[PDB]
Formats: sequence, structure tokens, C-alpha cells
Amino acid sequence: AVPARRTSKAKKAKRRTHYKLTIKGLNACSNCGEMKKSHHVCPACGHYDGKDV
Amino acid sequence: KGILGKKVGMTQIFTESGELIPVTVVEATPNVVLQVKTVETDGYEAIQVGYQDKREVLSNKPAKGHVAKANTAPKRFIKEFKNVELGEYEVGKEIKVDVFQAGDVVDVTGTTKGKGFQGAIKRHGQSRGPMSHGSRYHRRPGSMGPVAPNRVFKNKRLAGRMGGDRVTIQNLEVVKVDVERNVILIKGNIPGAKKSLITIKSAVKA
Amino acid sequence: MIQQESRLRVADNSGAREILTIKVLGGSGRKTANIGDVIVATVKQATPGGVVKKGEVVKAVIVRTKSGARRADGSYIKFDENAAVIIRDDKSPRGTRIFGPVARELRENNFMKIVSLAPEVL
Amino acid sequence: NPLIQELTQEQLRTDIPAFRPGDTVRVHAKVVEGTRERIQLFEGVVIKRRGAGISETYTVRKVSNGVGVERTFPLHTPRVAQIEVVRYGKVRRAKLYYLRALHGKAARIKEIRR
Amino acid sequence: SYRKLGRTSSQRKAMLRDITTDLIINERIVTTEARAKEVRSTVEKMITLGKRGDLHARRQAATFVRNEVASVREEDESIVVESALQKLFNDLGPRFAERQGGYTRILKTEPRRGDAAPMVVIEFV
RNA sequence: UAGUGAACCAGUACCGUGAGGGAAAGGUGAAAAGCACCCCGGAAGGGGAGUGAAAUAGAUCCUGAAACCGUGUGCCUACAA
RNA sequence: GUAUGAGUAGCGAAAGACAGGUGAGAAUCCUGUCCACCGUAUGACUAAGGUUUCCUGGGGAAGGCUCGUCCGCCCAGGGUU
RNA sequence: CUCGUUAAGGAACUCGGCAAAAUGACCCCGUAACUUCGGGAGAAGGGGUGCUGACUUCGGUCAGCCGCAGUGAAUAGGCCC
RNA sequence: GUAGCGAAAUUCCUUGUCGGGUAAGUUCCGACCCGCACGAAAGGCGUAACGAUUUGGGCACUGUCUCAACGAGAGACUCGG
RNA sequence: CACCUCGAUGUCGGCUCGUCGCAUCCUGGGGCUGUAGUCGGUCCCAAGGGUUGGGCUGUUCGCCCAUUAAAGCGGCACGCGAGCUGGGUUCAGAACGUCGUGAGACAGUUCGGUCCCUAUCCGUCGCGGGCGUUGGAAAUUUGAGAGGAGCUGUCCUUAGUACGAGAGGACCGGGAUGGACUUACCGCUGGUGUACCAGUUGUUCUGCCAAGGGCAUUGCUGGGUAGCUAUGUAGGGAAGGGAUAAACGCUGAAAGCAUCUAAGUGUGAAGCCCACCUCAAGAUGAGAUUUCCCAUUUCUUUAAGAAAGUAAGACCCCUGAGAGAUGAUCAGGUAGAUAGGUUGGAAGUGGAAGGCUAGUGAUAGUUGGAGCGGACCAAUACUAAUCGGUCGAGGACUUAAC
Ligand SMILES: [K+]
Ligand SMILES: [K+]
Ligand SMILES: [K+]
Ligand SMILES: [K+]
Ligand SMILES: [K+]
Ligand SMILES: [K+]
Ligand SMILES: [K+]
Ligand SMILES: [K+]
Ligand SMILES: [K+]
Ligand SMILES: [K+]
Ligand SMILES: [K+]
Ligand SMILES: [K+]
Ligand SMILES: [K+]
Ligand SMILES: [K+]
Ligand SMILES: [K+]
Ligand SMILES: [K+]
Ligand SMILES: [K+]
Ligand SMILES: [K+]
Ligand SMILES: [K+]
Ligand SMILES: [K+]
Ligand SMILES: [K+]
Ligand SMILES: [K+]
Ligand SMILES: [K+]
Ligand SMILES: [K+]
Ligand SMILES: [K+]
Ligand SMILES: [K+]
Ligand SMILES: [K+]
Ligand SMILES: [K+]
Ligand SMILES: [K+]
Ligand SMILES: [K+]
Ligand SMILES: [Mg+2]
Ligand SMILES: [Mg+2]
Ligand SMILES: [Mg+2]
Ligand SMILES: [Mg+2]
Ligand SMILES: [Mg+2]
Ligand SMILES: [Mg+2]
Ligand SMILES: [Mg+2]
Ligand SMILES: [Mg+2]
Ligand SMILES: [Mg+2]
Ligand SMILES: [Mg+2]
Ligand SMILES: [Mg+2]
Ligand SMILES: [Mg+2]
Ligand SMILES: [Mg+2]
Ligand SMILES: [Mg+2]
Ligand SMILES: [Mg+2]
Ligand SMILES: [Mg+2]
Ligand SMILES: [Mg+2]
Ligand SMILES: [Mg+2]
Ligand SMILES: [Mg+2]
Ligand SMILES: [Mg+2]
Ligand SMILES: [Mg+2]
Ligand SMILES: [Mg+2]
Ligand SMILES: [Mg+2]
Ligand SMILES: [Mg+2]
Ligand SMILES: [Mg+2]
Ligand SMILES: [Mg+2]
Ligand SMILES: [Mg+2]
Ligand SMILES: [Mg+2]
Ligand SMILES: [Mg+2]
Ligand SMILES: [Mg+2]
Ligand SMILES: [Mg+2]
Ligand SMILES: [Mg+2]
Ligand SMILES: [Mg+2]
Ligand SMILES: [Mg+2]
Ligand SMILES: [Mg+2]
Ligand SMILES: [Mg+2]
Ligand SMILES: [Mg+2]
Ligand SMILES: [Mg+2]
Ligand SMILES: [Mg+2]
Ligand SMILES: [Mg+2]
Ligand SMILES: [Mg+2]
Ligand SMILES: [Zn+2]
Repeated sequence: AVPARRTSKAKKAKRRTHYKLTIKGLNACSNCGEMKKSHHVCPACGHYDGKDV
Repeated sequence: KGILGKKVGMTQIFTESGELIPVTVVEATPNVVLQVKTVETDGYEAIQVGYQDKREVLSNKPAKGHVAKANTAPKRFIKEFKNVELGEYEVGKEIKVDVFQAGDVVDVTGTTKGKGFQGAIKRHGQSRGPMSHGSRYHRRPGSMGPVAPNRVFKNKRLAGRMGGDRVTIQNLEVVKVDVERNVILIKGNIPGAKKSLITIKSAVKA
Repeated sequence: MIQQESRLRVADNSGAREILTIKVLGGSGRKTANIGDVIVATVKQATPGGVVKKGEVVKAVIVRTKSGARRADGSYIKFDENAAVIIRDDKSPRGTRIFGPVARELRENNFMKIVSLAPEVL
Repeated sequence: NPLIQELTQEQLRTDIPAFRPGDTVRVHAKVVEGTRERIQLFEGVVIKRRGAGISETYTVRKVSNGVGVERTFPLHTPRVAQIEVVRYGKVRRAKLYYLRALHGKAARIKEIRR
Repeated sequence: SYRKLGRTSSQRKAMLRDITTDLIINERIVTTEARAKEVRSTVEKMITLGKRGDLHARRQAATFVRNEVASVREEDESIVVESALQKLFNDLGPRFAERQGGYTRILKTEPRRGDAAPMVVIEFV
């Protein structure tokens, strides 16, 4: 099977509506104040839950 | 008559005369009537019933306010029973398993276990194609239809999500009722996974 | 679970030794027959001097099967072989003697004569 | 599970002797041919035990009139008046399914006298 | 249940033994999320055997723990080599005699560059 | 894309066992004066600072169309064939 | 020349794990340990053919179906008695 | 797609037993029609196989032991009219 | 047109008729002979042995099927390249 | 006939999946009968459901065997090859009969012979996101509409009664139990069960013995938990209304009679609408009920203004399964049993290792229903669900009544 008709710019853009990246779970790190991912170790200060690790 | 409970599991019971019958154990902690609906206010007659007390942290201010009328803890399940005598029920009233008696005929409603994405063979019990003799057609859903419509008729059954449907089994028998343990033993097997909600009602056909 | 083309031993001296199933009577689409059911069968191997002889289309009742029966009390019975008895239209066995044990399910099916002749009813 | 066990604990029987697969047992199984009731003895070797609690069952095999026969009984069925251990056999496994193929001498089980 | 980790049964078993022994030796390692969430149970069961300490538990563990050098010292002017199994029963068992399970913890870290595989640090407490 | 196949290291590269077939590819600026130095970056590449009449002439370098891709938004659009 | 299909098919038979090191950057490079694979071969020699692909030191544009600090690649020397 | 298992039945599948299953090593017994007298023939159909003692003429035999199963895995004809 | 063979790799009528085999056989085998349109080196008839040859029957065997169920792996699915 | 298609619309049969027509094969209702009864014949209404398993042949067809209540007839590109098969018919080989002087050919046969395509759009089956539904939220709901289901045997009784000379043998009515189909579920019977238990061969490794690991289809072999499952179990098509079809009426004239019809009134089918099951307010006609939050701040403007903190609430994130391709759903996040571990069990396996005893030994007994024990059960914060962040109202107007 092959495309009977080429896809127009508008239809192509509509389909890609949901083809987007997302960034979730960022919040300030308690120890150093930098942004970190919740439930992850802070890459900057290497502290999690207020302790160095 | 009706009650809400949880599908505890299945076992078997020896009746008098020693016959062995499979039973489903359904627990029903006393349900509570949370609201009474009437023709005047809602246009139809029914009683709202709550079941399975819920931890407070899991409840909402609106939900707590809703159950305050009945003066009970938040309930995990809420369902409306129709075809009952409103005069016999009032907000805050309790419903216990003893509402039924052994040998009662009931309809049991549950939510069937989910199977997820399933093919046509399992989902609709269609026939496979031959597995040999050069066949390259084993578990496929058959022809989609004739040429003329230039389309596929609705209800051409195909693969999809199976289970998770509301199913009622009719004319089950209340084998035993244990008020102390809030248990009803119903002959047979009923839809749903263990710990799921189950609705018992007096059989409509009867 | 006896179906078409399934072969059974013969549990009597009617003359046939091994029969082959032609039909499972009792329904339009019925697929399988179990103990106490009647079948149409053909004799595939017969005793040289017997009454019933090879190639004859006969009726028979299944008296024991590998997949046996479930009793109301929750017990089960299973045998080591599938055997049938050739019978007349009135359920009377064609032979004079029955060999091997027989399942009690025949009584309620009203094969009383076979039950009496059976060396043992289980 | 605990709830189910409590409910079925009542009907659990108590006079069941301690037997295991490989022992010869005699089962006094009640039978009814109409109004009249009778005890028919099914004696044979225990081939299989499975299940738990009220659901437990056991299978007994005997060769009667040259044909092998297996009867499966609920362990706690009231229709079995008595279970009697005739002998204790020496076996090396829980399920004796191999015995089905064997005949006569090959099926013999050494007694142990527990 | 248990995770397949995209390996056949024997391959998954061999990899789990490797990682669990590596954790026994090093006491702290970096792996993927899934490997860590399986290794936690396996290594904690190994520690249970070590706590028991009898010969039966020793042999049961030997079935699983790899035959590797946990550490090497020089004692009395002689080199002393301690295997993974010996370290388990001599050090890790006595250390956790008091804890009732939960001998390991998992800390989530950044995803791996090559695959964006979520990475974790699994370490004894 | 013309003019020799070939304005340029062309009967070359490339293709084929071989005979043989056979391309693509021109233009900074008047003059390299071809961006010293500084800044981000491992570099690439940029932003300043400079050269220049002009750097959106920076070497993919004159002009720089259209397809195609993207940023911004004045109006419209989630009961419609 | 650039689209559409589409961020889709595919990424070409098989086991890798972890620690340490290197480095701007490491699943992929180095070292170590265990594990695994071939073993009338997936080992060791040779003829043809290839024609520098060999070694040493650098590099990470392009090539490598990912990555790359690495390579039968690029750069500079050297090697066949 | 590749592979393992499968109750009861056992070719009812199908154009067709296609595919799969089954047979498979060694030792022993035994082996038909027909025949160009060579064959047919590994026809067919059966039996034995592990371990430990004792004795062996060294191939056995006798005794004992274990398992569901002893060419205990891999590699080995399905046969007949 | 002899011998031999003959509804045949040849027979249209044709699933010829009869018999065997099957519960049931347009196929198969035996026989018959009105050979549409066999026939003697473009050989006739037969033939042990042979055949990944074509054809029919039987035993064994089985997921071929009644009628599908479960499990392992690769892809598919989600994420990064 | 030659109007579309020869810059390609794939041809028989089978399989998979059906759907439609009714000129109805069965079941339902009914009239006439050369209908005594049991059977029937013919015609009328009726398409709700059902309407088979084989032998032969490539077959369709047909014959045969054996069943069934019945084994309906047709249309849908003689439905269905980007869904399958490829046995037949149309390629190249070869052969027979036959025709031809011949190459070759069929007015015929016979053996063998490559079935490609990653789904863009609509369509179909499932699942999300957005926004709407006019303040913002959490639940429970009505049902416009829609889908599903719809079959049927045999036996007992009524009753050996009605009918019949006998043979034979009922309607109506009441019970029992099946077939096929189907909705669920794993307690039982079984299947599977590659991180469960055990036996066992070969080789290799842990230095050796002992005890184990690797590989050999999970090495093989015997069992087997959860889960998923049928052939296993339970249940369903029960009763009953409303309007009708054919048909039968009652009353009744036109037309003194007659007449089911004109007015008027009734019976009457597995059929139609309900009844039973499921989906269902995107039903933009966006419904209803209960509960919760509260009228904040700043600037523009009489603006249904703008933005910014919030409330009730929701989500991100994290631990998960009864859920699952991913989203989603649901159980939880220390206001904690969500998962892992740990402790104690259970299923399951079948008597661990290390010893001791007996035996020359293989091995057996014993310590001991032992040891092991994925998913199952119950406890237990030991580990991890930390800390946090984001979004989220202030409710327009007109006119009735108050
Ligand atoms: K310029
Ligand atoms: K624009
Ligand atoms: K392209
Ligand atoms: K594209
Ligand atoms: K390098
Ligand atoms: K079949
Ligand atoms: K032969
Ligand atoms: K043996
Ligand atoms: K061989
Ligand atoms: K002839
Ligand atoms: K001829
Ligand atoms: K015949
Ligand atoms: K031949
Ligand atoms: K050949
Ligand atoms: K299979
Ligand atoms: K054409
Ligand atoms: K009639
Ligand atoms: K109909
Ligand atoms: K056929
Ligand atoms: K055929
Ligand atoms: K049709
Ligand atoms: K095709
Ligand atoms: K098409
Ligand atoms: K389209
Ligand atoms: K070994
Ligand atoms: K090895
Ligand atoms: K099993
Ligand atoms: K709404
Ligand atoms: K022991
Ligand atoms: K045990
Ligand atoms: Mg089928
Ligand atoms: Mg149309
Ligand atoms: Mg047990
Ligand atoms: Mg393996
Ligand atoms: Mg290691
Ligand atoms: Mg040119
Ligand atoms: Mg310009
Ligand atoms: Mg330019
Ligand atoms: Mg509209
Ligand atoms: Mg609009
Ligand atoms: Mg696509
Ligand atoms: Mg590769
Ligand atoms: Mg070799
Ligand atoms: Mg080199
Ligand atoms: Mg180098
Ligand atoms: Mg690259
Ligand atoms: Mg099977
Ligand atoms: Mg079997
Ligand atoms: Mg057939
Ligand atoms: Mg067929
Ligand atoms: Mg074959
Ligand atoms: Mg072997
Ligand atoms: Mg013939
Ligand atoms: Mg004939
Ligand atoms: Mg000739
Ligand atoms: Mg001649
Ligand atoms: Mg010749
Ligand atoms: Mg991707
Ligand atoms: Mg014309
Ligand atoms: Mg065209
Ligand atoms: Mg009609
Ligand atoms: Mg046949
Ligand atoms: Mg067609
Ligand atoms: Mg098509
Ligand atoms: Mg001629
Ligand atoms: Mg012709
Ligand atoms: Mg061939
Ligand atoms: Mg089960
Ligand atoms: Mg269970
Ligand atoms: Mg040893
Ligand atoms: Mg719990
Ligand atoms: Zn920090």
C-alpha cells in the first residue's frame, strides 16, 4: 500500500500536533537550590533527601 | 432487595444430601443509604447506597459533606438501587447481608476481568484458519465484507480491548448467608476479579 | 468424549471386537459422546465365529471411557479404555455377556439389562 | 483466603486417617439405586492427592476385571462413610501417574509398615 | 512476578548472579532501573542466607554468588584473599543481623547518554 | 543545462572481464586589505573588535527567484460533509 | 533542487555484567574480574586475489547503519634484508 | 515469525497425511511373496542396554541395588500391501 | 492389424458394466471388451532389482483437524540514537 | 448488444467473515381439504432465530453413508486472493491417442510447474488528548438514541382418554431433561505453567572428596503454584404486556333480507413496540440530583476588560496491579501496608545438607513429612513511595413571577 495522495502541509501539521516533547518533575533542590527532578538525586550537589550521596 | 459487596473468592460447599456445589464468597460490610431520590426532587425513585468505608485522607470535602447526611465515614463505592420500597429506607439506614435468605434467587452484577488488547479469535470466538497445507492465515479476523459498499459495515468485529465490561449473571442461588462475617455464598461463579465490587439484587425474572 | 472416527473396544461377546464411531446421536450438531450415550458405529474387527460381523453398521452404548463422568456428589470415575456394547433398538444388548466393569451412569439411562449382566458396576 | 477458610472449617471432616499417595486404601462410598442406599467398597492404591482445605481431593486406582479404574473423591465428602488405610506403600513421588501404563506385576508397590 | 530484562532465562539468571555478586563486592553500583529493582530482591535473599550462617545456607548461596575475589589484604606478612561468598557470610551477614529486611536502597540518577536508559545507584544501607 | 564530452588537472572520476560507455564541477573584493585582539565553546560555530565603499561581499563567498522549511502575528477557526 | 510517505520501515543470525581509568563528553575506547561463544573451527599455516589495509604517534570533519576518546578511516613518520 | 507442551479423539484436515509427530545407536533372536538366484533384507516382528558385587573361557553368566525412564543428554531408517 | 494387450499416461459417450476394498470410493485394484482413436524396434507384452518418480490402501504417529489453550524468544508497542 | 475498463477491473473451487431479499427448509399463526384420529395435501400471514458430519471427485453440481426440527432458494464484481489457499483452468518440460509431409496442433488426455506490496486517505475495531456543555469542583444519575439476545429435540403426565371397526392414536394444558449457541469464572476435572520441586546422562568448572554451577531444545525426564485457560463449572434465551399480519368475529346499515365495516367493538403469530442484557447527555437539544469552595488583589473601563495570587479540587512526580501496546483505569505516597525485603504460613515437590546405623558395595534406614519453595495468604515501616512544583473560581444580559 502506498499514499494515494501526497499529504498537505496543513494535514501534516495537524498530525504532528501531538508529536511534542515534554519536561516534567523539575523542582528546586533543597540543599543547593538548583532545579532537580523530583525523586532523583540532584546532579549538581549530589544530595538527595538532604544528605550527600 | 439489593446489596453491594466484594468478590472475596471461590470455594465449594457440601449441601444437605452431601451434594458438592461451587460457591462464590462475597463479603458485604453493612451498606448505608446515603441519599433517597424521589419523583418530586429527581423525577424517579431510587436509594443511593454507599459501601466499604474509606480512609479520611482519601476523601474530599464534597464527598464528606455528601455522606454527612447519613452520618458515616466516606464510602469507596456508591450505587443507586431502583425498584425498591422507598418507604422502607431512610438516609443513614444500614443494609446487611441478612436482607437475603438462603435459597433466594438473585442477579449478580460485576465488572469482568480485563484481558487487554486481544485478537478476534479470543475476543469473539471466531474460527482460525488452517495451520498447514500452505496456509498463511492463522489468527486473522476474516473478510471485512463484500466489494459493493466500498466500505466496511459497522460491527465487523475485530481485535481490541477485551473485558472490563459490566456483566450481570441472572438467577443465581443464595447458598448461605453469614451475618456475623457479613458474607453471602452464591452458587456458581460471578464476573470480576477478587476484591472487585459486586452488586446483588433480587432476580428480576423471578 | 467419543466423537466420529473414534474407535472403541467391545465389552460383550456379540462378536465384534473393535468398532468405529459414525454418528453421535441426540442432536443436529452434537460433536462428542460420553458414557451412557448411544452411537452409530461400524465393526472394524470381529471374532471369526461371532454373530455381529465385520463391516456391519450397528448401534452401541458407551459403557466406559478414558474421560469418564462426574457424579453429583463431586466424585469422578475414569477408566483406562473406551468400550461400548452393541445393542438393539430397545437397549437390549446383542450379545449375551458383558466384559469388564461398567459405569453406574447406565442405570439412570435405563440400560437395566446391560447393568445386570455387567460383572461390576462402578 | 482466611475468610474462606473460616467459612469452610465447619464442613471439614476430622476422622480422616493420615495417608499419602502410594498407600492402599479402602473407601466405603455410599451409593443409592433408588430409595435404598448401600455402601460399595472401592479398594485400590492412592494415585494422587491435590488441593487444600475443603477443596482437597484424592484419586484411587484399582484394576477390576482386567480394566483400570480411577475414582476421585473429595477428601471431606460426607458421601464417603469411611476411609480405611489397608497398606502403606513405598513410593518416590506425589503423583503416581506412571502406574496407569503398568500392568500386573509391574504395578506392585513395596509395603513399608508405617 | 519478575522482570525478563530482555534476556533468555539462563542469560537473565547469569546476569543477575553477576550483578548481585558485583554489589556484594563493591557494596554500591550503578545500573539501570529494572536491573536494580530485580537485583534488590536477589541480593537481599543472599544476605538472608548469610545471616543464617549455617552450612546449608552457605551451600545454597554458593549456588548463586559468583566465585570472585571480594577483597585482598596482607595479614601476618601473608596475603589474605576473601571471596564474594566469604565476604557475605563473614561481613554482610553480621552487619545486617539487626535489620529485618530492606538491606539495600535505590537512588535514581540521570539517564544514560547512549540510550537514555534511566540509571540508579543501588547500595547497602 | 548554452558553446567541444571537456572554460575547472576530461576522455579524468566513475562504470565494464573487455571492446566500450562516460560525468559533475566557472564568478569574494579595486586591492587579501582573507577578520590581529577579546568573549562562549573540546572543537565546529558564533558575538564583539577590526579590514573594506559595502562582510545579509567571510571564502557553501557577485546577484540570490521558486519549490521546501521555520519564527512573529492582524483576521478567522473545535455541530462541521 | 526539494517535498510526501515519516520521525515511519530498517539499523543485516549470537551474552554480556560490573569496577577502575581515560577524556569536554563513554552501554559502545582502555584495563581488570567473572560470565558466555567456536574449537575438522570462529584455532594455526599457506596459494590466489587485494595492494599498504602492516607498525608507531596524533585526529574525530566525512566513512562506521547508534555512539565513539576508537577503527581496516583521516594526518605524519616508519616497516618487506 | 521461530520454538516447547497440550485433556478426549486420532486424518474426521486436506486436492493430497502438506507440515509436524513417530522410527532412529549398538548387541541378540528372527525375517515373507517374488527373483535375473545376486537379492528382496537393516524385510517384517521381537528382546537386551544403568550401577555394585562374585565368577568368568574375558563374552559372559549368577547375585544384588536404584529410578517414571539406563544408546537416561546430543547425533543416527518409519514400515507394509 | 497377426500375437500380445485393452475404459490404458490411449475410452469421447463415462462416475461404461461387474467384482474387491469403505458405513459410504467420479480415485485405486481385479475382470469384461462397441479399442470414439492399442499393437509389435517413433517396438508389443512381461519383468527381479532400483526411484527425493506418479497412484491407491493399511499399521504407527501425531495440534492436520473437532477446537483451540498456555508458555519461550525476535519483531511489533514506549523511550534515547 | 459491445456502453466503462486492454499506460491490467485477477479468473473456478475451498477457507475466514459475514450481510441482505423472501418466491419459507424448520419452528410460529391461519383458511380449504377427496381434514375421523396419527399423518398429510394445498394455499394465506410470517425473515425472529436455526438451517450437519462424512465417502468420491480440483471441483460447483451430483450420488452415497449417517444424522437432524430442518438439512431453504437467491443477491452482494457467479460477496470476500493489497484477507488465505492454489487442487482445476492459459506459459516454458515431457509423454499417450489423434490431426499434419512438416514445424506443430487439440476435435482430447497425463506427470511437473515463482500467488509481490512497510496502509497515506475514507471505512471498521479499540484507546487517548483538546475544547465545549456559560462560576469553579467531587460524586450519583434520567434515557433521546443504539447494540446484543431471539433456535430447538426427546421423555413423563393429561390419556391409551377424544377419534377409530380395528390398527392406531391426539389438540389444549402441566412437568422433566437434552442438543446447538452464548455471557461469565477457575472452587472441582484437566491443559499450560523457561527465576517451583525432584530424578538423570555426557562433558567442563568451583584445587580434591562431598556438595554444587555452566552447556547440551528449559539437556532430558516426572510432577506443579499463581496467572491464562476448555474439553471444566455456573448462568441465559422465563414469564408477561401493547398494537397488529393472515384469519375469525360481535353489532350494523348502505341494500326491510343478508353483511366482520362504513360508523362502532373484540380475538389473533417465534413477527413489530415493550419486557431481559449492555453502551449511552459531543442527546452543541450538551439534561437531572447531592455535596464542596466563596465573592480576593492590581490595572484598564464601563470592558462578559486585562493579569495574579488563591479557595474547593485536580495534576506533575513517585510505589504499584485487580489495569495495561502507550495514554488511560484503578490501589497507594509515611494522615502509609503500594511495592520490595523480613517474619509466619499455603500450594507444590517428596524426605535436603551434615551426621549416625547396616551392608564388601551399589544403596537402604534414621536424625525428619525433612529441605526447598516465582507469582498465593497474614503480619511487619526494615528499603523505596522524600522534598517539592503546576494548574485551578469571584460567576453576562432580557423578561416573567417574587
Ligand atoms: K554583496
Ligand atoms: K503565517
Ligand atoms: K525523500
Ligand atoms: K517526510
Ligand atoms: K586514536
Ligand atoms: K475433525
Ligand atoms: K519390502
Ligand atoms: K529396566
Ligand atoms: K539410521
Ligand atoms: K476396454
Ligand atoms: K486411443
Ligand atoms: K462397492
Ligand atoms: K514403483
Ligand atoms: K525420482
Ligand atoms: K503445537
Ligand atoms: K482489459
Ligand atoms: K394447513
Ligand atoms: K426468519
Ligand atoms: K472431499
Ligand atoms: K478428493
Ligand atoms: K448467502
Ligand atoms: K494471492
Ligand atoms: K483490491
Ligand atoms: K480517500
Ligand atoms: K554437572
Ligand atoms: K562453560
Ligand atoms: K503440567
Ligand atoms: K454533559
Ligand atoms: K539427610
Ligand atoms: K512440605
Ligand atoms: Mg473449525
Ligand atoms: Mg457509498
Ligand atoms: Mg499436597
Ligand atoms: Mg540453556
Ligand atoms: Mg562482576
Ligand atoms: Mg557535458
Ligand atoms: Mg544583500
Ligand atoms: Mg551570494
Ligand atoms: Mg447538531
Ligand atoms: Mg462553531
Ligand atoms: Mg505509517
Ligand atoms: Mg549487527
Ligand atoms: Mg563438526
Ligand atoms: Mg592498524
Ligand atoms: Mg592508531
Ligand atoms: Mg556516527
Ligand atoms: Mg493432544
Ligand atoms: Mg494424551
Ligand atoms: Mg477426508
Ligand atoms: Mg472435509
Ligand atoms: Mg512429510
Ligand atoms: Mg541418548
Ligand atoms: Mg474403472
Ligand atoms: Mg464399484
Ligand atoms: Mg504407439
Ligand atoms: Mg515401427
Ligand atoms: Mg519403450
Ligand atoms: Mg525510535
Ligand atoms: Mg455501435
Ligand atoms: Mg492506470
Ligand atoms: Mg411471503
Ligand atoms: Mg480414506
Ligand atoms: Mg466471486
Ligand atoms: Mg480484495
Ligand atoms: Mg503421420
Ligand atoms: Mg478444445
Ligand atoms: Mg517435484
Ligand atoms: Mg481450573
Ligand atoms: Mg487455584
Ligand atoms: Mg564429586
Ligand atoms: Mg496486602
Ligand atoms: Zn542540589
